Amino acid sequence: GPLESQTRDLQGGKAFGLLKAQQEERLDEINKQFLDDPKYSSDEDLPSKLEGFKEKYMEFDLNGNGDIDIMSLKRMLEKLGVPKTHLELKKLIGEVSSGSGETFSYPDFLRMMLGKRSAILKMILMYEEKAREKEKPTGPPAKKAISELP
Repeated sequence: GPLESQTRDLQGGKAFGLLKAQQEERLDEINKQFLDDPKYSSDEDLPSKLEGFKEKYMEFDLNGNGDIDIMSLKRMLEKLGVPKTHLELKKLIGEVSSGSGETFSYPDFLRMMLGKRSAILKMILMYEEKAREKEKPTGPPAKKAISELP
């Protein structure tokens, strides 16, 4: 749709608008846990793509769970000018999420890339293989609570 101009909306509160900020810790946790997993602790390109994906994952909106739907993912392509059909996005994400279909998670995307390939989105992700080397200490908000469904 119409997304070309960068509207600089600025958040500033405590938690809601700070999703993009707070999630970095989580992203670094997830990279590190896969990086230091004995299976993946072998490839030099391995930590690189972890950070590359980390860089790119946060380029999306990142919902309340740090998740990305077929909507937020397509927000990227429409902003960048590259058009695709929703059926394609849903196919790609439905590959990663397997049963969900419309929303994927950061570790699942890594399961798919680090496994071998299943979702074509790996191709576009690793096409622009830009990385960094950042680190942020594992700060996990446990928040273990019993959420009973009415």
